[PDB]
Amino acid sequence: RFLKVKNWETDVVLTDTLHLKSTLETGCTEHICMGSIMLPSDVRTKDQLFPLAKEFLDQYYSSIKRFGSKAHMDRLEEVNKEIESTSTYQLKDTELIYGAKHAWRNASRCVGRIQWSKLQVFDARDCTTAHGMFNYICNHVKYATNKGNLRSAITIFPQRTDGKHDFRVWNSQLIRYAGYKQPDGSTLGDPANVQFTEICIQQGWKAPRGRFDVLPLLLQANGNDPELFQIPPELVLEVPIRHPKFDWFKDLGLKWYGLPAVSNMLLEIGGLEFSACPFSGWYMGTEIGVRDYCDNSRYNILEEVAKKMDLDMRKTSSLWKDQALVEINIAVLYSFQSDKVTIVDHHSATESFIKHMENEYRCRGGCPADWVWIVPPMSGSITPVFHQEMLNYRLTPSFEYQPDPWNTHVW
Amino acid sequence: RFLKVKNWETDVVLTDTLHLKSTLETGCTEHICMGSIMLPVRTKDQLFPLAKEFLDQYYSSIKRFGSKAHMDRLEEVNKEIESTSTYQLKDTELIYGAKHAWRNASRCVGRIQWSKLQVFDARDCTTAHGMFNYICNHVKYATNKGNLRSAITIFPQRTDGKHDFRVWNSQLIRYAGYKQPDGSTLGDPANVQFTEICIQQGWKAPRGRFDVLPLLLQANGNDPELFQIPPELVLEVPIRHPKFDWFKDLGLKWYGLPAVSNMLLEIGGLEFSACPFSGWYMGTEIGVRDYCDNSRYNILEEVAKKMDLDMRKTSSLWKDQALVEINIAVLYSFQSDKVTIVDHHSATESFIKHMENEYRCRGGCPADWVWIVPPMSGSITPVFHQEMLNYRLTPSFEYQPDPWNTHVWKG
Ligand code: HEM
Ligand code: HEM
Ligand SMILES: CNCC#Cc1cc(F)c(F)c(CCc2cc(C)cc(N)n2)c1
Ligand SMILES: CNCC#Cc1cc(F)c(F)c(CCc2cc(C)cc(N)n2)c1
Ligand SMILES: C[C@H](O)[C@H](O)[C@H]1CNc2nc(N)[nH]c(=O)c2N1
Ligand SMILES: C[C@H](O)[C@H](O)[C@H]1CNc2nc(N)[nH]c(=O)c2N1
Ligand SMILES: [Zn+2]
Repeated sequence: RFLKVKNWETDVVLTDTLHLKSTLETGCTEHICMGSIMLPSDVRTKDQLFPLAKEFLDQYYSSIKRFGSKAHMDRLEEVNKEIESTSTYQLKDTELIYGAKHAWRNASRCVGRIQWSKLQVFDARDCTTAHGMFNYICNHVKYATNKGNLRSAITIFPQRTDGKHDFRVWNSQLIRYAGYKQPDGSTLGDPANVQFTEICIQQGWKAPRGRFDVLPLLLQANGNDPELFQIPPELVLEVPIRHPKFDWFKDLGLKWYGLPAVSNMLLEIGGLEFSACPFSGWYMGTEIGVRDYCDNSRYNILEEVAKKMDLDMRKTSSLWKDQALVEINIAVLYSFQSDKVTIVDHHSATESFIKHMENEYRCRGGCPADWVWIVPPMSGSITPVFHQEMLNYRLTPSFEYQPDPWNTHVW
Repeated sequence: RFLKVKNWETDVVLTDTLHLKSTLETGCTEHICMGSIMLPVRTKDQLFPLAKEFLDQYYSSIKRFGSKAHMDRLEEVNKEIESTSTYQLKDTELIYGAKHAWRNASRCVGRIQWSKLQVFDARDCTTAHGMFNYICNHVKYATNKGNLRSAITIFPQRTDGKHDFRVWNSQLIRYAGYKQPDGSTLGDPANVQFTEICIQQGWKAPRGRFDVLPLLLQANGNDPELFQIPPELVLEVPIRHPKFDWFKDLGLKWYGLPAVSNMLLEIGGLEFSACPFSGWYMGTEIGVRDYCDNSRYNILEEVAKKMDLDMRKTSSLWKDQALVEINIAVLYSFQSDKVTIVDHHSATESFIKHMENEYRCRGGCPADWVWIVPPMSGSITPVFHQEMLNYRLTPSFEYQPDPWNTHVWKG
């Protein structure tokens, strides 16, 4: 009930008590572990909402050292009145900022949480239309990009009411490249976005059918039909990918965007649901060089790079895939660093997370963490997180997945 | 009930029913996942149901469930338990049990081979000298001049827990480690404590960097005795690199036979506390973990020095570069000396084929993603993208405490 995690490289042992405050469920049971399942796990009635609000307000007033105070009881009373009356309630700006920052703090799959307290929160709860959503998102993108000196930010659109008036960003990330199925048979651009790219065409977009076409935004306000907008190209910071040794690398024609900005998640704070809450930070190099560039279901460039390196691709035991993989990831970090765009390598990011874990255990009693997601997709065991035992559990406020809107939209 | 796992690279979905036959617990609950935790005395009371369940499985596999042979064996075992408080496995049952303990080992990526295991019955052994002879014959059989063959040797089962057979070595072949007064370590830092025990027990240590440890063998609960494996039985591979001629001058070698000797084999409620088993290496076990863990031989720095990589910032990925070159050298050396080894690309591809086959013929395949995914180049192997279900089936291999912590010394 009071659990210990060991680091097997350093023998440092930490005691976790924070998990006892966990609320939601993991998908595991004592008979089966679902730790490697990507996605384990609907209006909220008047009755479930007030306990959720209480739990959150309890932790908020604790965090400002006003638990059991004047202002604490009054606020509890006031939200209790507002739920009984209005069947919902509205967060104070202070509570919203706290709730967003703690949703990031609680994201057990995120290695970048040492930065959790330095999040810029843009309150977009006064937004009513898709053009207004576009305006808020352009401002976010410009603020977060900051001429390459990236700054973490989240923009929070109005909360779900009765599930019929949902705000949704249909894109999975604010900035992604299009994908097209060729008549010749294969796929041009990003295969992961083929379905979404179609819904852009099959709803209005005129695609330039290229390999790195920044997709338009598909924005849904108040449950209406979504609308297309092009992000101003001057707001989309991109980085051409070259290698500090291989001059032929530029001829591969690779580039990537500077801003990782997740837009399809749901932010839960005190029982309230924010279905449109795009948030952004900066990349860890392996997200681009390992996953985006070298997954077989993505841009899948390993063979081409290895050929240009003239590696022995006859046998897997030559480790030609591994050699190319390293070089590709050297180039990504080199390109971003050269163009002065913020990026972190996996050695620095995971060392930071270990320091963050130790901070959280010391000052908070724990840190929920998903080892399957925290360990980088290359060189796992030479990063310190590989040797770190981690306990995974679900705290709120939280970011949660939600269905893709095209499968849900009453059109 | 049914459970589905998805491969996110291929979209292949599999359906697990085998998890319904799981009895033992995992460590997880609905509120916490313990999937990255390294480590998450028996009476007649509990023994006959464990025996019956094993014998039901055994006779089902031989298409004789409910037969007179099956019923007679259940009767015979029942009377043997109530009369002697234990029972003896037939040779056929022991072989089945050892093969299925391997088949059920959710952390083992090499299970495609599970049905080709050579089982050596050493249940007639009575002294540490007899154990030594059995272990020598195992090492010679399994080594097979470099054409490695999987094998297991099974010493007498536990009775009252005061007469255990134990191999005090964690592996049959391992290099000594010596703590120097200046704080540095010579040899394998992981084996320092065991090396000190051997020295205390009378071993004259050569005090080199690659000294094969003596066997420390405990029969029938007696004090352990020291034995030296004949050097002609210990196959070793000098490590060189196919392009870098300076790599040989690092003075590295490794042994050919990975032979785990500290686990407990549970079959039908019987506990075999001494059951060394061996296969052949996957390259990364040596090149990534043994050589490159900070807590092990830790050769990244000197290798990266001789490669003259930019070692000033981690974002040069000099650690990742050297790591690949070391792992090329391990595979090249083993193949050149015609010693069996498998690279992590081949091994993970075979595991996926094994897993799919097990889902079809058996209804599932328990697998521990955290251990199955290799410690370098994770996401360019197919297991990274494979959802897996972890649950505990018997027969099984289990951990047990190091015997020097529990042994009652006779003197
Ligand atoms: C500032 C630098 C940041 C870095 C380097 C970083 C890094 C990462 C990485 C590497 C992942 C793994 C996801 C994948 O492999 O696709 C991840 C997941 C995640 N990040 Fe962070 N992140 C950062 C900022 C943020 C911020 C600002 C938020 C929210 C305010 C956030 C929320 C999350 C969440 C919720 C996940 C898990 C999503 C899921 O379950 O699929 N991250 N992060
Ligand atoms: C034949 C080739 C084999 C290969 C390539 C192989 C590979 C591996 C690897 C890479 C691991 C992870 C362990 C680590 O990283 O230290 C492992 C674990 C394991 N292997 Fe296999 N193995 C093989 C044969 C066998 C055999 C013959 C047995 C038993 C009869 C076996 C039983 C196990 C068990 C029980 C584990 C779990 C270890 C633990 O939980 O600590 N393996 N194997
Ligand atoms: C479909 N594949 C599974 C997936 C995924 C996935 C889902 C998310 F919500 C999510 F935030 C991420 C991380 C991407 C990311 C986001 C931020 C802000 C920074 C960063 N450096 N990286 C990844
Ligand atoms: C903190 N580390 C704990 C550990 C460990 C550990 C324990 C085991 F029982 C075990 F079999 C292994 C795998 C070694 C191995 C064994 C075989 C037969 C083949 C192979 N290729 N490799 C590793
Ligand atoms: C099946 C498995 O859970 C899946 O491939 C996971 C593994 N770990 C991951 N880790 C990160 N950071 N991102 C991912 O998309 C995944 N995918
Ligand atoms: C903390 C974590 O469970 C631990 O470092 C594990 C991770 N995965 C592993 N995987 C394998 N194959 N072998 C190991 O020793 C480990 N160690
Ligand atoms: Zn679990």
